[PDB]
Amino acid sequence: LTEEQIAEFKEAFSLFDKDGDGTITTKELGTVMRSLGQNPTEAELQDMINEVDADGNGTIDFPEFLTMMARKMKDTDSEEEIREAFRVFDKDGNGYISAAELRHVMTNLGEKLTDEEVDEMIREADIDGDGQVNYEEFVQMMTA
Ligand SMILES: Clc1ccc(C(c2ccc(Cl)cc2)[n+]2ccn(C[C@H](OCc3ccc(Cl)cc3Cl)c3ccc(Cl)cc3Cl)c2)cc1
Ligand SMILES: Clc1ccc(C(c2ccc(Cl)cc2)[n+]2ccn(C[C@H](OCc3ccc(Cl)cc3Cl)c3ccc(Cl)cc3Cl)c2)cc1
Ligand SMILES: [Ca+2]
Ligand SMILES: [Ca+2]
Ligand SMILES: [Ca+2]
Ligand SMILES: [Ca+2]
Repeated sequence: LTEEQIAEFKEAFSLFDKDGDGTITTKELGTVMRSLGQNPTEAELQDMINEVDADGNGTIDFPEFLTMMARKMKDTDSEEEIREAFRVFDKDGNGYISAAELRHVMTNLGEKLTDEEVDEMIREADIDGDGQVNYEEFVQMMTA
C-alpha cells in the first residue's frame, strides 16, 4: 500500500462527501450519480449504502468506502457501471477522455481542480502515452 493509492481513495471519497463531514449520505451519493447521468431512486440509494454500511448508521465512512472498493476489486461484476462512468467522461463519444473532457466533468462535479491537477490525472491513467484515457485505461484506473 502506497501514499498515492491512499491519496487516490481520499480524492474519490471527497468527491462523494460534498460537505466534508467524513460520511457519504444517500443525498450526496444521489447528487454525484445524477452528475454522471444516473437517476437512482431513494430506495436504490439506501440499498447501495446498506450493502457497504458495516455498522447500521446509514452513511458510508472512509473505512467502509475502502472495504466497498476491496470487495468490488474481488467481484468482477461491476463492468457495466464503469462503462457508464466512461460514457459521461467521454463527452464526444470518440473513445478517448481528453484533459478538456476531464476538466469539464470535474467542474460539473463541483471540483475546483487546477489545470496541472487535471493533467496529472490524465498522465497517471494514461498507459499508451497518447495523452488521453481510452476505455481500457479507464478500467485500469478504476480497478487497479
Ligand atoms: Cl487501489 C485503488 C486506488 C484508487 C482506485 C480508483 C477509485 C475509483 C472509484 C472509486 Cl469510488 C474509488 C477509487 N481511483 C483511481 C484514481 N482515483 C481518483 C480518481 O480521479 C482520477 C481520474 C483519473 C483519470 C480519469 Cl479519466 C478520471 C479520473 Cl476521476 C477518481 C476516480 C473515480 C471516481 Cl468516482 C472519483 C475519483 Cl476522484 C481513484 C482504485 C483502486
Ligand atoms: Cl463513477 C463510478 C464509481 C464506482 C463504480 C463501481 C466500481 C466497480 C469496481 C471497481 Cl474496482 C471500481 C468501481 N462501483 C463501486 C461501488 N459501486 C456501488 C455504488 O455505485 C453507484 C454508481 C453507479 C454507476 C455510476 Cl456511473 C456511478 C456510481 Cl457512483 C457506489 C459508488 C460509490 C459510493 Cl461512495 C457508494 C456506492 Cl454504493 C459501484 C463505477 C463508477
Ligand atoms: Ca458528507
Ligand atoms: Ca456506516
Ligand atoms: Ca472524447
Ligand atoms: Ca492513452
